[PDB]
Amino acid sequence: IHRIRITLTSRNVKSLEKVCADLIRGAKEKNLKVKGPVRMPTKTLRITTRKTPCGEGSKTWDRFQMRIHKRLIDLHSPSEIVKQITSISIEPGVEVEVTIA
Amino acid sequence: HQQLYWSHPRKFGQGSRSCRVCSNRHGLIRKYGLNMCRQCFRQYAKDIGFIKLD
Amino acid sequence: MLMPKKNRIAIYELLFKEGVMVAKKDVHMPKHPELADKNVPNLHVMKAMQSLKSRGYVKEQFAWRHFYWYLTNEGIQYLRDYLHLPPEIVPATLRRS
Amino acid sequence: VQISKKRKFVADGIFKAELNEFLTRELAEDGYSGVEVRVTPTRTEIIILATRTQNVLGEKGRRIRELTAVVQKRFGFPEGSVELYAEKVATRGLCAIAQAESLRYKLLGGLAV
Amino acid sequence: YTTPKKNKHKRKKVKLAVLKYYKVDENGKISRLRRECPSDECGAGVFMASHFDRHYCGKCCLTYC
RNA sequence: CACCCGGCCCGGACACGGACAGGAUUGACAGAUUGAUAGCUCUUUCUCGAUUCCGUGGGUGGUGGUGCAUGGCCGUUCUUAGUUGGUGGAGCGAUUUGUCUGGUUAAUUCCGAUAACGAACGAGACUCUGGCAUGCUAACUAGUUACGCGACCGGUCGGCGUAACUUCUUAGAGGGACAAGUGGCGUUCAGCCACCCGAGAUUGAGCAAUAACAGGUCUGUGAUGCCCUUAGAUGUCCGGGGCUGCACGCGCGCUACACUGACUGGCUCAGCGUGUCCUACGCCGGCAGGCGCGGGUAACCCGUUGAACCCCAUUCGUGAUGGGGAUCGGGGAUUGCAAUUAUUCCCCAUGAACGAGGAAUUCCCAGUAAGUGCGGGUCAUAAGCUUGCGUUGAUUAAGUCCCUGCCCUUUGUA
Ligand SMILES: [Zn+2]
Ligand SMILES: [Zn+2]
Repeated sequence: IHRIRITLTSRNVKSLEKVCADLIRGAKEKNLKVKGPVRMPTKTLRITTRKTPCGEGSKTWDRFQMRIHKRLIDLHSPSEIVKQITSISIEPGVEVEVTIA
Repeated sequence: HQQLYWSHPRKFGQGSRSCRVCSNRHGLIRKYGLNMCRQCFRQYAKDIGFIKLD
Repeated sequence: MLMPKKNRIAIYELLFKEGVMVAKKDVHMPKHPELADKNVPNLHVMKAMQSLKSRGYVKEQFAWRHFYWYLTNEGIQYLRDYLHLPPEIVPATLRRS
Repeated sequence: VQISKKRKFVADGIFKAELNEFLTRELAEDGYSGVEVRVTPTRTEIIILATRTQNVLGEKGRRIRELTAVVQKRFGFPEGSVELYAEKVATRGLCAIAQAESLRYKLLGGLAV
Repeated sequence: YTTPKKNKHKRKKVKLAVLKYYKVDENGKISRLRRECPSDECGAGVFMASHFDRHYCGKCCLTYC
């Protein structure tokens, strides 16, 4: 029951905000002590490569960005309740990692 | 024989590495463990998750 | 090519047991990872599957750098006759419905 | 030991891309439109969207559990953690890939362009 | 090319080679003409060679003077 | 790694014939041989067991040829405002009108004319990024304020532990700017210039049509048609050497020619972003580095990223000089199997041209030019390159079609 934390990590913002909000309101209605979403610095993966395969042109470059948005929600609740509240909330395009102490 | 076929060491160097797609060993993107040719990455960038913003 | 019978039967019995085969397209690879302890080079697996394909017993496909092989009804027939098993036994691809 | 979030999200990207490339070269003839992969620590499901599913399943669902045995043998996740599902495409007309594949296989039929 | 031609080594064809290994007498004395290889796996299964000035085993590559 | 010299290997599927357990074939100790401990080959025998080996058909390989056979991306025409059907009108017709006299716009952008009326793509809209919120939701992987305890003189603390919070920090939602308000000018129309209130009254990008280059790439590909070779190979591998070879001519660049500057010491500030290889701390060495023991798969550790120009002292003194550091001699370390034609790195010594560059010619309008460092990509070793990020921070212009080109409209053309 002690200090389970839940790390929600995704590339989409909307889906991550929706699922995390659902976990929070799902926990709040049960009268459980919850520490709110801790938004960490957004990880931006940059790749800059030549457009051309051959290498004859005006030396143009692509700029490929990949965004990683990470949220932490913390609970002071029993593991039995934590298991089912973590079980019910599934979404394609979010990764959830639960840790205790 | 057995001790001269693939005898030369390839722990390091450009010859040791190769593209995961086309097995080419030139203009290779080995950042974030992509391990892929620059031509092949540009083809597979979209469905990997890499997007062009600015 | 010239390879010992042990390697040949090991490749054939794996192919018959599972019903499919995967190779990594590299002639220098020391041992096939699924056939570890048996001491079967990847080269042997590729050429064995090539030899069985050329006749027309196994269907091959090629993705990025991997060979893929599916055992057909002619292959099932050929293997049962070559490996000498009773018709009762069928591959894992032909067990369920 | 576990890999970084950055490498993990990249790895999932390559998994998606390579799986797609394999599925295209396999099920091009049966108008493979697209794939959807949902991952659960219990078992990860792969959902194939194709024009004619009756064909991609095979004789009494034989070919589907060849494709299952392939991805299991190759990628190295444990057996009983994947079930390749084949769902019907809602409308085959509004899929560029399906229409492109159809045009290719009717051109291979020896018809005028 | 400067060299005339490089020819592959062809194995000299010998007829019924295992008859030189044994010398059976009329009453039955089965004497081994070539010496036995004293290594583990070879023991009783491999008859070590007898060259002009040395012994040699083709399997384990064991040599004696 | 294609190229040059020399040497192993089949990784020549499948089929037909011959061979063939009375053994098709495989591998090899020793000595010779070879650059090689390569059974490659020669002498000499051993060793494996229908997996092969010889002939024909037929394959399979290629960084082999052809980009003027091709596909895909990509560059350019072409960064400007261009582009096309339907039905109606005008010509026998190619074709034209719509798509425009005139205003107006960055814009075929709008207003308004109107044999055209309805449309479609491009432009705009759009998406990402900068600039504002003492309002909102939150936070021992971010901080402040207060209080307690401590160290040193009410003060300094990035010395430690609790309580109010979110100003600073991260980042979701939502607000905010629209020529909206005022005054001129504008067929009082589209709109233009100035000014108040404001964080802002033009931020920087990404995406980009129709129609074409005989543009580049077969040396990105298991994208590919023909052709060339295919077992003394253009396959593949192993040893070397070459890609760097220098009487000369061009093209991007870096360091300079000094005193607004070098040198020596002191002081004090970043941002982007990367680490299964990034590194703190302790010890030994002048230094490159050597050992030992820790943290970090990362707002957690490196790290409060104590960066450089710059700032403040010292020495130098117009001298090819303590400017400049090329070229050359010795040593001492780190990669790596291997460093010579010196891979990088450190120390002492050597001390060339160069005194601001002829004809000519490039780039650029504000956080811009330029100076100045730092991170990413290459990366075992690794930046004089490019791709990003901050830092200090200007002069001149708000115009023109003179040069070089571009768009529309008239004409002229052999
Ligand atoms: Zn590639
Ligand atoms: Zn022996």
